[PDB]
Amino acid sequence: ALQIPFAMQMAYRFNGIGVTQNVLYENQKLIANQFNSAIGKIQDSLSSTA
Amino acid sequence: REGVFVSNGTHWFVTQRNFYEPQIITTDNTFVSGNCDVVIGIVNNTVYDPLQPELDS
Ligand SMILES: *[C@@H]1O[C@H](CO)[C@@H](O)[C@H](O)[C@H]1NC(C)=O
Repeated sequence: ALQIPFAMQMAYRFNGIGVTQNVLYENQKLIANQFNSAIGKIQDSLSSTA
Repeated sequence: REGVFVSNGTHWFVTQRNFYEPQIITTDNTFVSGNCDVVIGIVNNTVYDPLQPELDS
């Protein structure tokens, strides 16, 4: 394993879907809020939906 | 463009991701995307532009 900053890992993941990594760095706070929110939807989804 | 920025402690370089290969950073190695202020963790530097020394002739 090689350490790498997580915002620098997602800039590699965006290149792997053909999106230029400035689309991540220009939107990092927004992308973080969408991921954090989406995990919040998983807590509620699993907490209710047996 | 491809690879990642790094510093040896005093100089800044771009290397390919899977093998250390320090290239001095240029307008060939990089693409622009607006002004600094949106980017978390950006750092100041000089990027070399190979045209400007050639047209000094
Ligand atoms: C960093 O790299 C440059 C070019 O190889 C060299 O001049 C300098 O001595 C290096 N500094 C350190 C701290 O390794």
